[PDB]
Amino acid sequence: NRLYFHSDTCLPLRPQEMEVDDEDEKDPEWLREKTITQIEEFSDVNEGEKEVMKLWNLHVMKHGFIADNQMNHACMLFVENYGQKIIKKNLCRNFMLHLVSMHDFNLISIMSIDKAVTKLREMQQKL
Amino acid sequence: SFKCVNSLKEDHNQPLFGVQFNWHSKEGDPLVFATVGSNRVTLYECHSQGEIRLLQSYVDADADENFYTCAWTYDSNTSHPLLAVAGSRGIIRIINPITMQCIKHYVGHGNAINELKFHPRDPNLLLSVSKDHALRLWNIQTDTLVAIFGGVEGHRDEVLSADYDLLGEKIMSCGMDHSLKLWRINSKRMMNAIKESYDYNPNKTNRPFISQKIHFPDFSTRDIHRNYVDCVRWLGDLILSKSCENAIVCWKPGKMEDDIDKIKPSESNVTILGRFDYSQCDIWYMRFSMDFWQKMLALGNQVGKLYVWDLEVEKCTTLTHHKCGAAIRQTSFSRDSSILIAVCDDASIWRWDRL
Amino acid sequence: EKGPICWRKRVKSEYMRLRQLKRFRRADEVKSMFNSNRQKIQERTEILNQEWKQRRIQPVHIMTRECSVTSDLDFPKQVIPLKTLNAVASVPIMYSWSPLQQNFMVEDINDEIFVELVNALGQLDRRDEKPSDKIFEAISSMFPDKGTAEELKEKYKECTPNIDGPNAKSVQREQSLHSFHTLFCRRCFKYDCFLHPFHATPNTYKRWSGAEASMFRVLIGTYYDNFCAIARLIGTKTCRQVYEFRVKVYNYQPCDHPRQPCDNSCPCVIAQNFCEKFCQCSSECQNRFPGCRCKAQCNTKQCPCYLAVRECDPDLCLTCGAADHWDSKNVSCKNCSIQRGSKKHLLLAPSDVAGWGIFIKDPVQKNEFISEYCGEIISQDEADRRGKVYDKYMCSFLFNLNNDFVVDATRKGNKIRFANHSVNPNCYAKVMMVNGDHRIGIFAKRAIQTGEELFFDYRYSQADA
Ligand SMILES: CCc1cc(C)[nH]c(=O)c1CN1CCc2c(Cl)cc(OC3CCN(C(=O)[C@@H](C)O)CC3)c(Cl)c2C1=O
Ligand SMILES: [Zn+2]
Ligand SMILES: [Zn+2]
Ligand SMILES: [Zn+2]
Ligand SMILES: [Zn+2]
Ligand SMILES: [Zn+2]
Ligand SMILES: [Zn+2]
Ligand SMILES: [Zn+2]
Repeated sequence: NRLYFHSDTCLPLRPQEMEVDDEDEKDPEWLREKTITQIEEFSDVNEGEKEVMKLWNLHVMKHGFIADNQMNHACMLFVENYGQKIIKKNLCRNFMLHLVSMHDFNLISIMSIDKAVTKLREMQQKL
Repeated sequence: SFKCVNSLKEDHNQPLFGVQFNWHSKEGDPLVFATVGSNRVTLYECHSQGEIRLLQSYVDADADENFYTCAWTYDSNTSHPLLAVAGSRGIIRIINPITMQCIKHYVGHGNAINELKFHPRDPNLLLSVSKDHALRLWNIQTDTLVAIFGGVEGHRDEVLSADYDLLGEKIMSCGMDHSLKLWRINSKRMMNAIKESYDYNPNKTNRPFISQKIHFPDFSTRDIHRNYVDCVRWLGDLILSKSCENAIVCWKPGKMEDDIDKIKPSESNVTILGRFDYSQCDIWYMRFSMDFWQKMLALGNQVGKLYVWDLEVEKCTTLTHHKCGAAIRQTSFSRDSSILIAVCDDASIWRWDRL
Repeated sequence: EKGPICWRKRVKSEYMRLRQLKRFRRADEVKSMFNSNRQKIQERTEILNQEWKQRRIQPVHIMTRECSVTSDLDFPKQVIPLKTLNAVASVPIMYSWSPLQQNFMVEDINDEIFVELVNALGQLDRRDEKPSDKIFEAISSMFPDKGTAEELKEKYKECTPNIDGPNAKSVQREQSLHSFHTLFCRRCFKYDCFLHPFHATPNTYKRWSGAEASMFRVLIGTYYDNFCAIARLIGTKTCRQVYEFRVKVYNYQPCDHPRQPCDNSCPCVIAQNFCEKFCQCSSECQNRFPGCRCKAQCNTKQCPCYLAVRECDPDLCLTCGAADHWDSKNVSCKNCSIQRGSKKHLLLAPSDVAGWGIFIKDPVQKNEFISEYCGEIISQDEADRRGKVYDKYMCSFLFNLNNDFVVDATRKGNKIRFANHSVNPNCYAKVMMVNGDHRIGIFAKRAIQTGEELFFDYRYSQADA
């Protein structure tokens, strides 16, 4: 029994919309561009490393992984979803460096490295 | 050059913040201008021998409203002129001077509106600039908010002025955060949002129109002025802007040879081409204007001096009058550049005829 | 060979020449651009004038409470009626803000002419006869601030390439990995993360072409002597080829003190904080938080996580539900709402008190989680600086997180920023330790109905001395 407004525009909700203001999505687009932009600001980081980092961050932000136990699955899902971009943009070795760094951080198993690399190679065969 | 041919005084005795000549007026029709100050909107018609004929006047029902800006458009179908006004309350009003009524209104800005501008090619696209730190692009046909230009890389303080370029491909905004920001509206994202705003019909749907939230400008600088930027106008692909440092700076994003349409958002460079000097304009909210042909430039100061520059310098006249000593808030040139109007802090209007 | 006074004079003379040249050169580029720009003004201004010629827009006429216009230049006084614009209701004041789902950390002669001048001085040095030191000493004499005669010789004489690029060099394992090692946040699995300022300690990241060679040096660090697996991954080398190459309240911060236990000198122990999964101490560290062995709930003093004012850790709390069903928000464990972002739907409307307010869409039970109070993470000093501006506006949307940080919802935040203050609230704020981060949870103080306005007592969040 009161006029409600959208938090993003301050425009009123019609009774048709029936109390639904959901421009409160998990990954706000601006964070996606803020990350992309920040990685590019680095002088000491090469264009190869930068693109892998940007793609990984965009993936982690989309799925909202919060546990270390989700890291093995996250790498596998990274290949399925971003594999085409990795191959096409020629970042296959830089991705390999990301996987070993993740293993160094104790987030992924040794088999995850193999499985992810094996999956990316057969994805390249489809091309 | 110019002769002061008439001076008018509005009864409210409050500052007149805006003047705009109607540039949509037919060839042969009398030259009409609007005036905004207090909670009033006044319309005038220019005649020979300095005669200014008082045509229409409107008053907001709210005594606490204070109009700061106005802009003229036309209805594509009806061929009627329309005048948008807004001020301190953050409400946009679309007046129809043919019907003598408020035909539309937009509430949505979280603060005062300092500038209103209509797209040079699409009469339905209205840009509002607010004290809330954001710019808003509205579609006045479908009553939709196309985009919000603000956020993480938007203005950090009150937006004071904005201007479309000649073909409506990009906007340049400025404000109290000392920043001048470029927002491209010919991008695939923006062109689709404009298209989608036209397709929007709230009667054929239960879901609201999705406004674009443009958090990132296409270029940003703070290295032109040392204080607040209160007026910005494109001069072709160059930019004309001022602060309280008694100069209009002519400049461009990037290096000298850098093309405006090739400037990356991360561009850290600016090129100052030159500046137009004057004095006693160190007070906030003082606007410069140009004629349609972008050959003339005008700016009034805090003591009633009116400066006119010939921009075709690939010259400065100081228009003065004994009875004019108040702060000139804004100026307006007729489409043909024959008439120049100045409005003041004392509800006065000054007509300067070109001869 | 010319003397020092002479050279200083030449420096001046040449620099003055280069400067007046650049000046007059640039003055011309400026005139060229204005001219080239004027044509664009002409072209586009004709397009617009042509479009205007195709339009016949109706002229405005006289109108028919009244208003008058007077003239200081003795034109006659004019009087017309004053048409009233019907009242439009305004909305409360609101400034620009960016939506957030998690907190966002925020921290508190040129080289072109110099080279030209040297070269011009070298041309005078050359012409003198019938890289010289007697030139560097003269530039340093005329520009002491720019540097010394040695520093200018160094200045005048004037990253790691990608393994996927054509310039791919043969380098050390750490050179290859450096960018990944220093930019990666182990705590939130992102590169140059928006939450954690300090870089990860070196112990955290430990447990034939330029590109083939560098990859070998990297892969031997992981697959120590399994040359079968090193060959498989290199792809362009074999089990034998690889083998042959070999023969040739304080904020938490992970502790890392090799060969020292977590005792009285441990930063975690000093800060009176538990060691977390991110700490580089022993697995048997007596200061580590163990987690809970709960079957479900974790919403009572019976749960060690809940009792310690901590949410459940998904890598330690393996039986309650905190570790499973990542697709769901309604999980067996009722102590992982903040980390999962299981917030309630909230609605924006003018408050029944003042300004804007926030209203709950559906009912909530006593002690049930509503939303996290998100914002920018700023230092105490930044909050003191920011507060000076805020007081001018009579607005105060910053809240103490711990001794070191304040969360400020002014610039960035979530819908719960609109919950007004009340000394008689229906909500309360609880700072919790959520996977090594202090986060503010907003909980119902009593059961709440559909459409009820939300209010919490701001003073409790401000009161930290
Ligand atoms: C959290 C928002 C909120 C919450 C509740 C419960 N209720 C509400 O009504 C609102 C809305 N609200 C109230 C009025 C307001 C003022 Cl008066 C000043 C503000 O912010 C200054 C703006 C200049 N500042 C600057 O820093 C510029 C000058 O650079 C400092 C912060 C803001 Cl952020 C707001 C604002 O949005
Ligand atoms: Zn982090
Ligand atoms: Zn320790
Ligand atoms: Zn520790
Ligand atoms: Zn420990
Ligand atoms: Zn438990
Ligand atoms: Zn637990
Ligand atoms: Zn639990």
